Amino acid sequence: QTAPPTTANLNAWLNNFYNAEAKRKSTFPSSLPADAQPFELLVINICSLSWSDIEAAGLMSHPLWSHFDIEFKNFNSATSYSGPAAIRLLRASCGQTSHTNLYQPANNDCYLFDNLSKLGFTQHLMMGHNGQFGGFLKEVRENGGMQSELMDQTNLPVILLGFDGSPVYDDTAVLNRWLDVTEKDKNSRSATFYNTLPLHDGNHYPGVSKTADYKARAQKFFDELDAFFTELEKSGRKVMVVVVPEHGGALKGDRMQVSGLRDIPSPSITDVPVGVKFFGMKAPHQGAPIVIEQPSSFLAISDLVVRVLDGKIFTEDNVDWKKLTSGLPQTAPVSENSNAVVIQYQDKPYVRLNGGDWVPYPQ
Ligand SMILES: [Mg+2]
Ligand SMILES: [Zn+2]
Repeated sequence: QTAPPTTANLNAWLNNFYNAEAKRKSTFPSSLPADAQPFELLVINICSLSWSDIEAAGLMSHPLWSHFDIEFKNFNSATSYSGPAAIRLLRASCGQTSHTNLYQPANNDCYLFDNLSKLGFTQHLMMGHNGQFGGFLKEVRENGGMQSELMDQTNLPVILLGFDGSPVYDDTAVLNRWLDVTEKDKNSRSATFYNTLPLHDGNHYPGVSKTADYKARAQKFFDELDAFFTELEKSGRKVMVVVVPEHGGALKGDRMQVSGLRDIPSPSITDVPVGVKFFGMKAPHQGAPIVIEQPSSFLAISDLVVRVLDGKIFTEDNVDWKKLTSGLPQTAPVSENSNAVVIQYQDKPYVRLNGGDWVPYPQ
């Protein structure tokens, strides 16, 4: 990023970014080693949660945030819409593509959960909703490659209704069912993709008309997730949980995009907290979370999963935490929706709307 920030130079930079990203892959082994230790992977993909939202709600000190072993502080969601965010996470094992290329085929080895299934992990798909709104489940299947049947939702308590009137299931009940389904799946190892949207602004209680209280809803969700973590620790089960918000809820707006709007994938909307917690270790992590400050995105999640595949971390007495958390792949914070791109160039944000000229994102 030495050339002057003209439209031609920024377009050239972005196209070079795509070309460099296309050469990046998170490489999985052909088989697990003979002494591999089984564990469960659970990826919790959450709608409408960014660092900016947590600060706006006054919840930066909720115990959940210190209940991780690794925390990414500059993770970029690369989009501000749910469907694209889920596709990008499901395609975590290859470098970042343009928005248009999310809807074109990718190499089979780009699909994180297929890479895990090929190594003997049972794949599970679980949702706190039915995925009909916005064609979300359809995109997860067609572009995210996720063909697993939806985990049974029958008899789960319903906390709210979504904007379209369909159920929003209670996260505590969903997660407790996950414990049971994984116990009963005949496999010692599994990988689950869980998408949940309790903070979505259109969720409501039928007949009430009260405006949603984001802080109260976020407090309840964080309380439920933290309680699930505490119970999972006491269970002795070997689990890797990755908490990955899709994108922010846009609680705080700015000069160019007012609060609530997500058409432009602004830095505050795409800068999301990503946390990893390990359960059932012989030597559980003791301090505050290890912080990864470098610019990161989904490729770093895939590479961390590769590093843990053999399960040795769960039986090691002296874990080299630095080895585990160092040298992960870095990714520039480029974000796209269908007709908007945001980049950082010479430490300043720029935006391109409708394929026109680049303009500074006003600050
Ligand atoms: Mg099992
Ligand atoms: Zn979403």
